[PDB]
Amino acid sequence: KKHSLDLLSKERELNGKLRHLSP
Amino acid sequence: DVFLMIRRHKTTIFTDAKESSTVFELKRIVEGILKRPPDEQRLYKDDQLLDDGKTLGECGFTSQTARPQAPATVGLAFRAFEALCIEPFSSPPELP
Amino acid sequence: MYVKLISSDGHEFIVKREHALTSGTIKAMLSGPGQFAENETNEVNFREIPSHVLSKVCMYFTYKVRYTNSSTEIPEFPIAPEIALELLMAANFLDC
Amino acid sequence: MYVKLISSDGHEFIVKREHALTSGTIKAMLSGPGQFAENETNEVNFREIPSHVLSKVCMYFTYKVRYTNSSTEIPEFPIAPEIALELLMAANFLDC
Amino acid sequence: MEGLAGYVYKAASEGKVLTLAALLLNRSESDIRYLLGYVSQQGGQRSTPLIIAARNGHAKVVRLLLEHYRVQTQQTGTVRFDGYVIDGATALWCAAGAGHFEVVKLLVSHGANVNHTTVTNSTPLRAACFDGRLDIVKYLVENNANISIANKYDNTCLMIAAYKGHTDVVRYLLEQRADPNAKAHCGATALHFAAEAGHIDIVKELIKWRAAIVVNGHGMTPLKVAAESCKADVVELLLSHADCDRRSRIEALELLGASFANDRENYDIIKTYHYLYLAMLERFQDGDNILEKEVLPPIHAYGNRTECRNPQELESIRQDRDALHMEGLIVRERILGADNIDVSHPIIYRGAVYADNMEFEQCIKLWLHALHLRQKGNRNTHKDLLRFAQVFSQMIHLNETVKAPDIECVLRCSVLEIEQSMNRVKNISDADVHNAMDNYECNLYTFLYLVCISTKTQCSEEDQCKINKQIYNLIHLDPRTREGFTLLHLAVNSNTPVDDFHTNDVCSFPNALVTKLLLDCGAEVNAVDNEGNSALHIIVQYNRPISDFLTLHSIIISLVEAGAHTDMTNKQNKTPLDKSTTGVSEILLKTQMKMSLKCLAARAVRANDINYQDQIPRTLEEFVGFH
Amino acid sequence: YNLIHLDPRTREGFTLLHLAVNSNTPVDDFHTNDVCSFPNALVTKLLLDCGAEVNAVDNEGNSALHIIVQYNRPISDFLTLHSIIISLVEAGAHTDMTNKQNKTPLDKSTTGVSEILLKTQMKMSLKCLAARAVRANDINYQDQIPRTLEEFVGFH
Repeated sequence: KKHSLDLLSKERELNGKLRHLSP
Repeated sequence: DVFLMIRRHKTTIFTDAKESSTVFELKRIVEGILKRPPDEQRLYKDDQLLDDGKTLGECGFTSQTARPQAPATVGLAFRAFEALCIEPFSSPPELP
Repeated sequence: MYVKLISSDGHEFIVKREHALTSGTIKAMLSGPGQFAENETNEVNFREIPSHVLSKVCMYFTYKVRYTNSSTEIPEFPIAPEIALELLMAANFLDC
Repeated sequence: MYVKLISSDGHEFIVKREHALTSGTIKAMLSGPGQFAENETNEVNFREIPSHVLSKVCMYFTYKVRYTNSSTEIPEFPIAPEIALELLMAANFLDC
Repeated sequence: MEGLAGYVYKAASEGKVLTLAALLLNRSESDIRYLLGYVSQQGGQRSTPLIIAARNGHAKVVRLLLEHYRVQTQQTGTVRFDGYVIDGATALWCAAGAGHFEVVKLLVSHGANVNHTTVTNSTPLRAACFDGRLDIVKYLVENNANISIANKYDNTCLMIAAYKGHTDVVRYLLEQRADPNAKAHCGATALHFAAEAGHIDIVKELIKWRAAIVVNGHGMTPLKVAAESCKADVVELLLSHADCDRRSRIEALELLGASFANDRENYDIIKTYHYLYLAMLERFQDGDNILEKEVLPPIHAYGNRTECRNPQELESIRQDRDALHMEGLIVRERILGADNIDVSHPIIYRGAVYADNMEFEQCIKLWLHALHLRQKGNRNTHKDLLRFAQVFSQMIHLNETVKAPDIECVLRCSVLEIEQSMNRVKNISDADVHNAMDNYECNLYTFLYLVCISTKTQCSEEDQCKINKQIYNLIHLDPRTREGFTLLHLAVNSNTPVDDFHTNDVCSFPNALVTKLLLDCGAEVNAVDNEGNSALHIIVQYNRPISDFLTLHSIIISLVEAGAHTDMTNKQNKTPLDKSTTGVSEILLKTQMKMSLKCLAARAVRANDINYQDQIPRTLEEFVGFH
Repeated sequence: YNLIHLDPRTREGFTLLHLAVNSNTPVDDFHTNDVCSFPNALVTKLLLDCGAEVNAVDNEGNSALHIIVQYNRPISDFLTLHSIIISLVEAGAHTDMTNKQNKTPLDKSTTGVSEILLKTQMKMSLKCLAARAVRANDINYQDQIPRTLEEFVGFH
């Protein structure tokens, strides 16, 4: 593992998107 | 807290593990050391094959018999099954 | 991550890196033009110390790493009467 | 070098110098313009500490200077229920 | 009875038809309604046997339950999906979300409410279109299903199908009088969601079906996110739409090249240069109607360029990867502004790939600039601060000099974020309080890592002094862990976690230097957590008292040099000697005490239950409270 | 350093280091008793920096460590005792060397504070364990080991 591999894109907005996407 | 001694014909691996640990963990570190597949490696506790599933706490590797001062010798063999051919160490010289 | 110790009889004595580095000359041989920055064998060949004494040296490595900061009821390290006067020379060669 | 502790009741409580220098503020009173290096009286006046509390304070001075280096289950300092909560202000005003 | 309800629920979940007809046989009229509808809290979800048979797809069990026992279809329950929690949904919703046609048909024929909504106004049609099963959505629409009504979040089936890879359901939706102009909270219409997914056929068909390109509430256009998500097939069709604007055309395939320049998923240079060159030629052909760029003044951290105004510098950076990437980042920030949170990710990725091959300075300045940009936006920068402490730990392990102002600014940002977390968790709800506190704990741990980094650096007098005032402010706002562990308690604890990065090779706990620095900046040394422990009670429990002895030793004397009371009793009335669990710590603390007649008098007062209120000095009250 | 190289000894075998670490060293009571307080950390540190031999022995075999571990004031004067032990160990001393009565410095340590200070300074070595085994089993080590190891077993 390195810095790029553990770099995870901002998912709070993705979490912010999916609460609006609750079917 | 269990300390044991994997023995090949000549190779000798020194192993640390947990009392509540199974054969899988030590077989995996022997994987990481000797680089041989785990099906063709099997242990021998006092010349008695042990199954790959039981924990070492009740198998016989208690902390009061596999202390790091004198780790419990554990045999091993690889597929060329193959008998236990653990070569003993050199005989110490007598007292002068 | 392991260090392969070879005795005078050819007995491989693969032990942990940090366990072997508790002795001065093992650290010295693993330093200098002996680093082996690949961590698969890192072999160290001893043409002097027999198998029965290097076995106890590795046992002592594990024993001191386990009990490095206990200071309460330190258990005795079993030195056989015949293996003394010769484990002393090995421990003098391998500083600490 | 034999200082005299005077309580609020006029009770002189003459005690040794090193015994009474355990308390910080008695050292402060004997320091400064309170030295009079003539080894005559070394008088310190406690307008507030009652005699039944200054007595326990002097006994504490002796007990501390006796048992300061034991660390082998020193006997408990006997503090009466009534002396406590009045010995506390004395031990605060006379630091340590 | 309650016992048989659990067995009925288990049989419905397993769907053993040989067990339903045996467990539900010979049941009274009241019991057959009490059992069917019982609240069973399993795995954190409230699962009615009917809804758990509908979700598992047991068509035979559902048919037997509905036809024979006549269970109502209005029963509600909670089903735990993959990151989705929905409560109040009916069995039809559960069957549609799990995508099983037979249960949906049986429930509808038995009278399930197709128009039934959950707490967030969510219809089973959305559940059916979530996994994009054409048969189920066709059957539901043919059974009086409304598509104009969205959920509580203004999110109908159209955009749910737009995100998902299924195209049959979205085509069926658009073929049954669907309105694609529905707007979310931030003005987001169906084209925004379709372009964010970037599905070629969905966005191609949406053009023919009144795409209606409009600007949402962010001053942000669907073409901007179409070209921002690194997809070079949607922008051409968005241009093929008859209402494309020239300025939108200018931003398109230029911001697209900018995103292609700096992105982990779509990192390439030839593609980026090709789209940049064609976007430049889109305006550089008229001459008399030229559209000169409006470029902001250059940022010192952003090199020293002012973008490209001539083709010569465009073709000069053809073989320069770093220059082209940096121009792409600059133009991306110009078009997207300084408010979008997503502009930091390309900077972070560029810094990471610059650091992965043992060079640090450009990575350091890029991550510092990204930290500044996210500080302007007021975001939870806890993970970025963690990785930033990680890169300091790495570069210290590789023995390269550390910029003291970088530590200065990251510590002031850390204390500001800690204060933000305090006011947030003060006004937080009980739903996310646990994760808010976890984020706060991560901020505390990364603050300690940064403090350890600062102690590992040879900062000058002014730098270290202003770090001291900032830490002074941090303790003066009193940050406390959920277990009462103040900053000192975490600094003197070996149980403080350290992440698997290079931090464990540099930042380890307990630390003598970190403890001394905390004691320097006015830390409450005698702070007491919920268990009653203090810094001394924690440091005496150190499990490595010889190999790290000096550090342990130093910490103890530091506490004794800062007024830590060695006689303090915790909630179980254990002095730190009673909590030593070690000879070394025991004797160190014994040698670091004084006889302290104050302690004996306070112990006598505490043991005799004397009312010490207002009859001793104000400090002596808390002094007695210590013992 | 000149005096240290002269290597003085008292009647009972005390070198300069043993006197500098002994609390029983007679200090003059006129004015030196108010300043010169033995044992003193600074004089021992200065002697060790001046090349003082550390493993010297008395007529009773006690080294500087055997003398310091018997300190009667380990609490009220902890800094001096700790500094003496640190200096003696760092300058090179055997934490388990035996005197004529075969007492290691841990055995001679009357106060437990010095016991655990030395234990924190003590480092486990296989050479010491093997020498202890050789001495305990009384195995003949004459000419069987290097010349240094002969004396090493001699004082273990």
